[PDB]
Amino acid sequence: MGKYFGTDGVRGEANVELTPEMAFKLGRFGGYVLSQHELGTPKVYVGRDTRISGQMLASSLISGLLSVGIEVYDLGVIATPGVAYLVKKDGASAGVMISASHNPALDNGIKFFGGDGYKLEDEKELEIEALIDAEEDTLPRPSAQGLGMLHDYIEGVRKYQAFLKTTAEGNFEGYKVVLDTANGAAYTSARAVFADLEANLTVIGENPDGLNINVKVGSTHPEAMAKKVVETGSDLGLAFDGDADRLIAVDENGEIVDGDKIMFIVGKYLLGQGKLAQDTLVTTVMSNLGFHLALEEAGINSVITAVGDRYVVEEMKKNNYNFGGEQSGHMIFLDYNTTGDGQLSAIQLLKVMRETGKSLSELASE
Amino acid sequence: MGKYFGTDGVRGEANVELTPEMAFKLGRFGGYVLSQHELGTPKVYVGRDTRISGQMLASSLISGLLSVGIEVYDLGVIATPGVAYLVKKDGASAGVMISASHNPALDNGIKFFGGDGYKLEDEKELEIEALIDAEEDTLPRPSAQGLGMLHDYIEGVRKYQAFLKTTAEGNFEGYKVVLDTANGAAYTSARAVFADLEANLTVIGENPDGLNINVKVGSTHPEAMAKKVVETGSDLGLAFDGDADRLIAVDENGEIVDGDKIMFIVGKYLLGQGKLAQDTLVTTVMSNLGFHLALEEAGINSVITAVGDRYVVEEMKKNNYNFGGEQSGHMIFLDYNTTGDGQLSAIQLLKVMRETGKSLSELASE
Amino acid sequence: KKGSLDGHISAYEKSFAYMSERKIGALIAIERGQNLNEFVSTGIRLDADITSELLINIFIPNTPLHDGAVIVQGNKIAVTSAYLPLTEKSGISKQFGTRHRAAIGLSEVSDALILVVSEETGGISVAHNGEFFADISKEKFHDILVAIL
Amino acid sequence: GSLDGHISAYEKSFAYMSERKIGALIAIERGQNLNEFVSTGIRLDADITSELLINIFIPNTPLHDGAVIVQGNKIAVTSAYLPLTEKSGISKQFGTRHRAAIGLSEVSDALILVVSEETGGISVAHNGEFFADISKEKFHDILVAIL
Ligand SMILES: Nc1ncnc2c1ncn2[C@@H]1O[C@H](COP(=O)(O)OP(=O)(O)OP(=O)(O)O)[C@@H](O)[C@H]1O
Repeated sequence: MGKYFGTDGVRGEANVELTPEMAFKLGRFGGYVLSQHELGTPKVYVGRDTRISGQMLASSLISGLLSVGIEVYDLGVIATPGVAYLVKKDGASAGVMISASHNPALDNGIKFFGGDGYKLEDEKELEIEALIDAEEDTLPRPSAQGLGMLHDYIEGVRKYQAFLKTTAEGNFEGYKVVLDTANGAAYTSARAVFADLEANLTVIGENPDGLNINVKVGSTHPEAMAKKVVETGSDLGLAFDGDADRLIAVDENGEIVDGDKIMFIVGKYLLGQGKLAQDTLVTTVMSNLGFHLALEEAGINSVITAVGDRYVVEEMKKNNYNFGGEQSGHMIFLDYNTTGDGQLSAIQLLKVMRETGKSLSELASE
Repeated sequence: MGKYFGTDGVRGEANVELTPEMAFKLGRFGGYVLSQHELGTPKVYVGRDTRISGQMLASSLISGLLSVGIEVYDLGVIATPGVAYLVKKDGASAGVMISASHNPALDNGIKFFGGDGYKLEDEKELEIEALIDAEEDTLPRPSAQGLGMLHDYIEGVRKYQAFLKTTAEGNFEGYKVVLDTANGAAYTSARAVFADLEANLTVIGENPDGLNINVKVGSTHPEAMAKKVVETGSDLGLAFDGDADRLIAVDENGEIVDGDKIMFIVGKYLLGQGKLAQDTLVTTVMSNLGFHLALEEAGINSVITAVGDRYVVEEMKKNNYNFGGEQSGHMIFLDYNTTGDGQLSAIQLLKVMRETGKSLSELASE
Repeated sequence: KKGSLDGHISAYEKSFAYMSERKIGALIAIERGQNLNEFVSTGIRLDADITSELLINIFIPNTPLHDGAVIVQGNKIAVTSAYLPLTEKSGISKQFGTRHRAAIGLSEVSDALILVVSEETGGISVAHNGEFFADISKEKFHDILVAIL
Repeated sequence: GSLDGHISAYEKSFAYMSERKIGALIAIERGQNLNEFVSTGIRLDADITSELLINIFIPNTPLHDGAVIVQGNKIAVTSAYLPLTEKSGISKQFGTRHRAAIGLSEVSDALILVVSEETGGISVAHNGEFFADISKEKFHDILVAIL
């Protein structure tokens, strides 16, 4: 493994583990390894979470992006799924999301994705680590014409908001929803997507604070979303994460509905509509034994691989299926998204509940 | 020049002579210097010219200064005099501007606009030199609490425009002018400013594409704006510098109006009207020796300060005088703005032409 | 007057805070006992519902709606081409332009409780119903706007 | 409708944006469907006046992104994405915003308000046909033909 980049990229404590100077080195090194195989000046996009230290590392990476000639038409508030969808529909060469996801605000996490739609492969991170760990300095510096100029893609987030609404393939009206961004990135897309869908709006922790991302609200503390959904009479409750990597569900009974129940519900709904797979949906071994037992009773074929979302993505790409999700909440619904997409997973679940009519109380039967 | 400071900040070529990492270092250690001399969180400003490679240095310094604690609100694409006026007006504790003026596109400026309102004080430069000279970077690196978010100040064009409309001192409407933007500081606010006097506007080079700054238009070869004055048939000229500080113009006949000639015209319009209450105005010996003869015939006493506006402003602060500058056209009305402002000089010349009765064909003949 | 306007109060507070960090000094209204319409009949009003983007782009300076103040009724602000009547006293602090003094005048004459962002005084202060407050916390502004919205 | 005030206000706003080089691309609908493409963006439903139009189309501002689509004697759109064109004769010197204004010439049935953000030239492509770089009196005649 790389010394800083690892499984989910590089995740270290801000101004402690990975220096911002090392980030201004890393963006340029990633550019000098990004322009290796494309033609012309390749393009990329960038997004980040709502953390206060998230803006510093993202600004440092954008500063390093103008060192090797990486033109950026980026934003600053989107999910990792948003950057993945923008990379897939934009034909660019790279995409990076700056967020530490479920951890506290004391660390930030920078990871570069793969332009095909999945994460970046082993060769990209290996060459970037080779460039960073090299003692000398060989990165070219474009002074004359050839250096790019940064641009704001603030209108570009509307594409990520519409594509999820397009991938919904049905209005989310009727089912009175209570969304839970919880100081994440869903204050930019989920509120607009639900309001356009004639749904109900009641968001807890929807205002970013800078040091409140994934702090006492969200995927690592789902108490407040369930409490507010029960108190406001929500017929359905959904919650997101800081980087929106995972997804958690708030039931009408005030209990906790987890990713295993979410995967069982999505698998049954796709079995009804005949779009699960050939016969086999991927599965992480960290799911509950009752979940896999109910899956085996349901009859859909289950495959277990190495623990980790990267292994889940590799199994999805190798096994030719169209679904994969671990019980934490990262659900690769590749029939409508390029990579892990909590918002698309919630949209598919709400459409499943609308089309099938199965109750929010009984949705966790399997 | 100190340990790492130039003449008016940092002057050099981006990613060729200066280093972008050194720019982030001069942001961070400079933020430490600014923090070690003022109680409370220091609030600063940032600005940059429209140079092609210019945005990389400004981004790197904005990222570097973002760590030290002083939350540097940034306002890109604005004049240096506009940035100084905004810093001294809104209540800033510091500021930054980036422009190289007469230099070609191969280099960009870096200027730390001090908290006084004039150019940066000696103590600030000495402190920044000390904190970039020592080996260890012992600044307090805040992890989450104390980090400074980057609040964009895109309304910075509006305040700098508002300083022009107050300095109009009456309408400049009716007359016909020519304003060569020169793909520089005039590309953002000066077109709207000269339009805001409700006159006939004929622009040259107002469609900047980054690498077109100070190329075949402006204060480097003023024959083009004069040819446009001859073809368009407007009355007076205006050809801004790189940072909207210097000023020069062509008449309705097409000749060259000197900076000392513009000084003599503004001085006659002042000493006639009694506005220059310190009537022995300052002057530079960098102009022609006959300019002082013209001043002595005009009945206005003149002193001699060294070439450049630094000692000129120093003598202006010493003997409490209002007008005095070099031959480049910095008609720095210290009772109307902060420092050298080509837009303010053009506004004063338009006021002189409006109130003096005689057009511009007779003012320069003194 | 609905829950949409109740959330629009929070949106207007967010816009005023983003103006306070950027010194976009302007004055707004929320009627509190009599109509501002007699003073709000000066210009071309809008009556569009109070949205964050509309106010945050309207109340910027050096533009076609910089002068005057914002006047409101219901869930909407009637554009910006009509300010309230200014003050008449001079025993209070003279440390502002037209904005804080004129809003305190709207407190003195009208029954208003007007949010008026300060460029001449930097922060945000509230003059309300014949009284005032200066440079209060963000939570204070949010609570006051929710209470008297 | 006798829009002797509405068209005059839109013309005055367009000329004011053109002279001072305010960059936008606005529209007012016609006798066919224009609400489905307009519902995407932010909503104001603003009362129509030239000054408010100059305010909304001010550059580098909050509502400075996206088109301005109007219905009737008022305007209701903010940053709603219009359908782009597919005709081959698109001018490269015409902007991508101007390309979007050319988008409506075959998927809508109206005109638009196209102001160049690079040179300020006039442009319009309506009813399939087009009219570009018209003067203030000429665009006034165009709007009178629109009425
Ligand atoms: N489909 C669309 N719907 C609405 N607005 C659009 C659309 N496409 C582009 N725009 C607007 O136009 C902008 C991009 O167009 P662009 O600036 O390239 O063109 P232009 O201003 O006509 O030309 P130039 O850039 O040469 O001045 C976007 O930021 C947006 O505001």
